[PDB]
Amino acid sequence: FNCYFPLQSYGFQPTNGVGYQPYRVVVLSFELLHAPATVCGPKKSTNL
Amino acid sequence: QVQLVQSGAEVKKPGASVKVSCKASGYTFTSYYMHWVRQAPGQGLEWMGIINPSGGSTSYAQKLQGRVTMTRDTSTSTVYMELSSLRSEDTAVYYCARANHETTMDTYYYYYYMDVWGKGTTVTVS
Amino acid sequence: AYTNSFTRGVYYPDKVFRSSVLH
Amino acid sequence: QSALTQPASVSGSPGQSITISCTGTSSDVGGYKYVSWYQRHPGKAPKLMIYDVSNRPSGVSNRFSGSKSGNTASLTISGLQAEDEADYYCSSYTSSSTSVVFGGGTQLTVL
Repeated sequence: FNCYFPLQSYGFQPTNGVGYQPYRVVVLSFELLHAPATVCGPKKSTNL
Repeated sequence: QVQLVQSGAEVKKPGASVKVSCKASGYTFTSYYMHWVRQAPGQGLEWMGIINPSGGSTSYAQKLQGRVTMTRDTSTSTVYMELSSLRSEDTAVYYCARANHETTMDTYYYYYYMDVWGKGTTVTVS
Repeated sequence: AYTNSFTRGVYYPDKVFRSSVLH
Repeated sequence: QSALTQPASVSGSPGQSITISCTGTSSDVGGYKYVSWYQRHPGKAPKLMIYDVSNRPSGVSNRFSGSKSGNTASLTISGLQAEDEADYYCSSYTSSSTSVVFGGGTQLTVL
């Protein structure tokens, strides 16, 4: 009583989920220091 | 009188397939799950997999690939248990088990509470 | 044993070059 | 995971209290709050007394209590009798390949 383990299990019934389904939510957090960028997309570096 | 009944015992030799039933009584057959536990000789109790009376969706233990297919009958409230390519250790007492909550929408309570039981049904394979 | 830090401990706050500016 | 660890056999006396240990993995007992115990009267069916570690079905005598810490689950029988002599199996949900694990079992012999 008044002493509960603070964790619970979701479950995700196989097909009973309309808003009750596993949604593997990957989140990208884009961190820039105005430093050397390092992860940037496929641009062709033309001459200067 | 909510009670679960399988068939009698079976006597198999290796490589066959076996048919185990389990009828239900005293409740709404489409609400709870049907869990299945055996007892290998000398080692403890062992769950296969389950089937939903609402839709028939199946699943089972990885160690039991292709050697098990669980079927059911809503009209007679009977659920059926299959085990092919039988081996010597398949000698076990096979139980049918009912989940301790009704299938509920948007649910939280987990559906592996094993609370309602069959008499038991021993398999003999040699 | 305690000592005075008179003015030390100053580091470039970031990695941005600047010139002739009081930032 | 693998089968849980239970004592082979524990003896005692009527009215005295005996406790049964159940060790597993952090993925068997320590990650979850889902420990349930069972008993075997010889030649009979299982019977559930323990589930939700310390919670109970209706009709189980207040003599049986369950407890939880670390990798150890435990069942305590207060006020023992020859009425209590049976086999005892702890059960838990696992966060791995399987879903349910059982202990090796414990025979409680009343002397």
